[PDB]
Amino acid sequence: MVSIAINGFGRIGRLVLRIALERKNIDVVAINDPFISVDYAAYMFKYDSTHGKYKGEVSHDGSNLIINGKKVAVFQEKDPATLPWGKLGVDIAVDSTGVFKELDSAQKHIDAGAKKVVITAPSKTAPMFVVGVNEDKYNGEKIVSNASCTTNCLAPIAKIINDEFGIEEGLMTTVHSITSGNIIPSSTGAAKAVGKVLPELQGKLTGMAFRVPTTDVSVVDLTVKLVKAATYDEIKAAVKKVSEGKLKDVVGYTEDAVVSSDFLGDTHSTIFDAAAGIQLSPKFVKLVAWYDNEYGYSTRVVDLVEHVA
Amino acid sequence: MVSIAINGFGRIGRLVLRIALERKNIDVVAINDPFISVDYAAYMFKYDSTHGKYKGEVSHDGSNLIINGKKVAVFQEKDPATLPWGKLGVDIAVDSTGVFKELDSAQKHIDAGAKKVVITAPSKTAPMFVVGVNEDKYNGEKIVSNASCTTNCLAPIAKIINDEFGIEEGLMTTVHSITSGNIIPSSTGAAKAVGKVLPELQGKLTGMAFRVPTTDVSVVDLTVKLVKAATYDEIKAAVKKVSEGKLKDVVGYTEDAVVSSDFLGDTHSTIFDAAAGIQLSPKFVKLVAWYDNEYGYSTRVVDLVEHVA
Repeated sequence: MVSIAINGFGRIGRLVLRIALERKNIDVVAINDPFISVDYAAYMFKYDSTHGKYKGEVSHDGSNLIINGKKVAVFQEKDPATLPWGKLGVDIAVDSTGVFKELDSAQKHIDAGAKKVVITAPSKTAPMFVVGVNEDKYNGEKIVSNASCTTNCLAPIAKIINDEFGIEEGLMTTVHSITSGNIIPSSTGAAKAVGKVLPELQGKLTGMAFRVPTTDVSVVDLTVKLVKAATYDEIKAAVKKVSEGKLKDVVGYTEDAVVSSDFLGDTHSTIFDAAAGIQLSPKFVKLVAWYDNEYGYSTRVVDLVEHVA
Repeated sequence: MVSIAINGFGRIGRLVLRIALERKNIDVVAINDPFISVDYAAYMFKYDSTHGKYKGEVSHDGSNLIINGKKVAVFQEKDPATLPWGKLGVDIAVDSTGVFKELDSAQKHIDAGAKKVVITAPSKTAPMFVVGVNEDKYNGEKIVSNASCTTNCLAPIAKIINDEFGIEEGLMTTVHSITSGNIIPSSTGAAKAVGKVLPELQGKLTGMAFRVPTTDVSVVDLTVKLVKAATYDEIKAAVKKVSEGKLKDVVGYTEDAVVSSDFLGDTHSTIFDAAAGIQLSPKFVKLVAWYDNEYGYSTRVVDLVEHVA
C-alpha cells in the first residue's frame, strides 16, 4: 500500500531492500546508484559479500531487477532530481547514500516527485526520529532522518532510564566496528544526538568511541548519574518490562554471559545486557547494551518508512 | 647489592629477568619453573615469541642459564618451599606464577630462605603497592603485591585527579587484550583495587572490562564525578605536570591522535590521552589512558623490588 524507492545500493540500501521486500504493505518500485550497472547490482544483491547469499531468486533485464518475480526499476542518476519519482508514484524515497542527508539536499527527491523522504543517517537539519523513542512525535514532516545505529541503541535505553529514574546526565563510550590489531579512539555525535530525539535530555549526554577489529556488532557503555536512587534490580526490571511489551522487537534484554557475535543479524535496536553492567552507588551506574551495526537499524528504517506512510 | 630469584618463567617472569639483568644494583641468582627444562628455558628466553629475539648472548650448561656471561641458576620445583633461597642468599623472591599470590602461599618462598617476596599479581591478603601511588607507604612488609597492569594504569591517574580536584566516585571500563572477532564483557577487580592503594577512595571506584582481539596494548576509560569544579585544560595541565616531574617514567602524557599499537613496549604504567577524553560538565568527565599489557607493569615490578630491598 506504500510505494518506495531506495537511493544508494550500499550495505544499508541492499539490506533495506531485503527487509522491505518482505513487508506486505510496501511496494519497492526502484533503486538508484550511479556507480554500478544493473548487472553488477543484480550480482551484488544475490551474492552479497556483506549480507550473504540472497535466499530468493534474482535476475534482471538490463533495466529492472527481478526478485522472486517482482520487478524493481534500476537507475544510475548522479542527481536524485532527475529521477522519475513522480512518474513512478513514489510515496517515500529512502536515501541511504549518506550524501543527501540535509533538508536542502534531500529536497531533490521531493522535486523529482517523491511525496516524502527518509534519510538513513543522522541529519543536522531534518527532524530525527528513533522508533521506540519519539516516532510518535512525527507530525507529517516530508523529510525525516532515522539517526544512526549507535543513537538507536542508546536512545531507547536512555528513554527507559530517564522515564523511570531520571537522568541527571550521562557519559557514553561505544566500542564498535562500524564502517587491524588496534583500538582507535574518535569522537562521536551519537550521544549528543539523543538530545535531538529526547528534548528533555538536550545537553545532558555525550561521549566518545573506540573502534576495534571485531565482527559487525558493537556495544554501548553508558555511565549515568541518576535523579532518583535505584537498585540494579529495579533498573533491570524497568528495561525488561519494556522489552516484553510493545517495544518487544526494538528493545532487547538478556541476563546471560554473551559475546558480541551472539547478536550478529539481531533486529532489535538495542539489547540490554544485565550482567555486563555494574552499579557503584544508588545514583551512579554503568549500563551496557549491544547492537548489530546494521540489522536493527535497517529494520527500523523500514519501520519508520511505514510509520510516516 | 640486591639478590633476587624469579619464580615462573612465563610472559612476565621473562620480561622481569630481561629488565632485572639491566639494573646495576640487582643480582639475579636464579629462576624456577617446574614445567620447563633448562634447555627449553634458554631457547625460549633467547627466541621469545612474545618479547622477540633477545639481543644479548644466551646459552646454558644444563644447570645454569648463561646470559651475556652472567650465570643464572635454573630449578624446577613445584613447591617453592623446597627451593635453595637461603643457600643462594636470596634477598627478594619475585613470584610471577600467579599461583602463590596470598600470604600463606607466598610464605613458602620465605620458608625457603628468601628475605622478601614480591607477587607480580593482585592479592586478597598481601598488602599491595603501586609505584607512583603509595610505594612510599611501604613499611618493611616481607610479602607484597604489585597489583595488576590495569590497576597500575588507573591508580596513578586516580591519584592525580583526586589530589587536584577530588574524586567523589568513579566508574571505569577497560577495553583490553590481556591474556577472535569478539568483544567480550567480564568483571574486573582492577578498579576496586585502587581503593587498596588509595584508601581514601575505598568503595568509591569500580568498573568492568571488555576483551577485544587487538595487540598487547589496552586502555582504561574512567568516567569520574569530581568534588571541585574544573575545566578540561586544568585537568590536562594537572596530569601533564606530574608526567614532567619525578614520576616522569611512570606517568605518560600525550595530546596526539593515537592508536593502541603506538604504545607497544612503552614502559610507563599509564599514558594519559588528552584528545580521547571528553568532559560533559564541570564535575563530570571521562578520562582515557593507555597501557602496554606488560612492559610498564614489569618495569614497576623491578622498581618495587629495588624499593623494598
